[PDB]
Amino acid sequence: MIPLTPLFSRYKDSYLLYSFRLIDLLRASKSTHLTKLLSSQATYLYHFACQKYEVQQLIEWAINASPDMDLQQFRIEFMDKTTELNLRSCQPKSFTYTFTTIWDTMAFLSLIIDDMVYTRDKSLDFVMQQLKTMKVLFYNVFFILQCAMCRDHYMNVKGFIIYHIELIEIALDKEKYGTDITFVDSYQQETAGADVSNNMLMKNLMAYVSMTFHNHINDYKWIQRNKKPYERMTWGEYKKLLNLQ
Amino acid sequence: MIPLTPLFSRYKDSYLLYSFRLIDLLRASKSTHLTKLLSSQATYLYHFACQKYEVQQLIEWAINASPDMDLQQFRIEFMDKTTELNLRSCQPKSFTYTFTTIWDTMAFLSLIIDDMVYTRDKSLDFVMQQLKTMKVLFYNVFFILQCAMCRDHYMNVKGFIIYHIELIEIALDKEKYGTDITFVDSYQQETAGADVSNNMLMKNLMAYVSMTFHNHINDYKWIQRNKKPRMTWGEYKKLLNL
Ligand SMILES: Cc1cc2nc3c(=O)[nH]c(=O)nc-3n(C[C@H](O)[C@H](O)[C@H](O)COP(=O)(O)OP(=O)(O)OC[C@H]3O[C@@H](n4cnc5c(N)ncnc54)[C@H](O)[C@@H]3O)c2cc1C
Ligand SMILES: Cc1cc2nc3c(=O)[nH]c(=O)nc-3n(C[C@H](O)[C@H](O)[C@H](O)COP(=O)(O)OP(=O)(O)OC[C@H]3O[C@@H](n4cnc5c(N)ncnc54)[C@H](O)[C@@H]3O)c2cc1C
Repeated sequence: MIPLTPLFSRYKDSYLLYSFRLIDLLRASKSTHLTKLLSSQATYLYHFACQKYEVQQLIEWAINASPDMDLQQFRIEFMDKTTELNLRSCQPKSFTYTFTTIWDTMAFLSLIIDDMVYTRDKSLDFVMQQLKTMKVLFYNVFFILQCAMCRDHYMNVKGFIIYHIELIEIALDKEKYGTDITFVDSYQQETAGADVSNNMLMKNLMAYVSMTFHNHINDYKWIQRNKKPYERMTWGEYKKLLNLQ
Repeated sequence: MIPLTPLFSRYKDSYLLYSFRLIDLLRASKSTHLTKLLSSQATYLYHFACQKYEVQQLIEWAINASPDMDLQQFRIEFMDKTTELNLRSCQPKSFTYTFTTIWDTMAFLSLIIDDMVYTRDKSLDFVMQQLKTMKVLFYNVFFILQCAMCRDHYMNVKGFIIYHIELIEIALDKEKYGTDITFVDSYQQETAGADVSNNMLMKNLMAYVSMTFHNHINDYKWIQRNKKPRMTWGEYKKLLNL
């Protein structure tokens, strides 16, 4: 499992805040299509929180919650409902919602993907069905906060993340057909390999993808705001921060 | 600019065929939104082929061409309209439309990007606006042929390409601010470099990206088809003289 770290503790909390604000939309959904999308997203999101039937109850309760409540009201009723459904574990400890709330949620999901691929068993079908759900979650990241330019940017470049999930998928698919997964420690080793029958995969790939992608957005926003850009996050510091080995 | 090789000639020809089939959609478009999008991709596409006013006439002609012509008929009048607008250059020499037609278009566009950044002049605003247009183009590739699964997949992973276009923009943005672009022979030195004062960018980045991506889709399709099972950068550079 994932190394219990201060940073990973925030991630898990922003992840619950994220899931909470997501089901809050359900009341106000103005399309059957978005209602379906929200409820699967939330169901999936809780499906990775470290009982499905109590979660169905929570989701169904959110669908029917009054559209005339404000968010603080929804919050209080949410707290009772998770209390009543023995889902106190879903209750966020902090409700201040920001960009970091989203970054953490994405980082948390990435760590769970690496962990699944680490702790797999030759259940290989299982992890490949999980990864497909992961693709659906990353494809449909809601901002909830307003940042129209963040939404347009993310819909341009989110294939970067989803591309690396498909790599893992291709790696596991090979391990089904006989070539085992060789784990390497650098992204350069991994890409150098796929430029040939090898099956090399970078250890903690998605964490690295997560970190790189976060750095990419922050580099680019200096183009967007038009200014001259000062301490970027690096894979080394990140592994230390998360006790990734 | 681009090494004239046999393979590049086919890319050029598929590029036109792709452009031809796209403007044929305009007459049948079922929304203002698709109409605006098609006519803009078309205008952009011709803008990268080697006058703008005569391309506007062509596209305006496509917009009003009768929705009741079949496509063979549309081809006849396109061949006349281009002949009349001195756009014989935009005439495809082959109309056999296939996945390869699409691959070649994407490959062609990638080569244009790599070429503009190579033949740049420290006109940095010019190429930085051309790349934005390139982003819209890769975001909006129509399959035209019918492959629902293909549209779904490409809509999923297309940001992989677009991401590397942004890298180039981050690269030319740094070169405008005093750190020069250091060109580099491998993807690996590029990615390792950003993980640290530096402005390294791999030579023929988009050709490599185009080739890796093409490989990715074909690897992944043995998952989708549920079956048991490749072009390499070295062979690719030889075939194109990069
Ligand atoms: C999907 C998404 C898309 C976005 N698109 C845009 C956009 O297009 N234009 C725009 O102006 N803003 C965009 N943003 C917001 C932007 O990326 C920053 O969050 C914003 O600039 C706020 O600045 P910050 O430094 O306070 O946040 P951040 O720099 O993101 O810091 C938040 C936390 O994350 C940690 N962190 C910082 N960098 C990294 C890193 N590389 N890797 C891992 N952890 C890191 C830090 O510990 C910090 O605690 C986007 C955010 C998200 C989640
Ligand atoms: C954006 C896009 C998305 C697609 N998504 C799917 C999908 O999801 N599922 C599916 O089943 N099919 C998909 N396809 C079609 C698929 O990739 C192939 O074109 C199709 O399977 C036919 O295979 P082929 O071997 O005959 O042609 P291809 O393998 O596509 O090759 C056609 C030509 O391109 C050259 N070529 C081959 N590989 C490369 C490479 N790595 N780099 C550069 N040139 C190369 C070859 O010289 C060949 O002549 C997609 C195509 C495109 C353009």
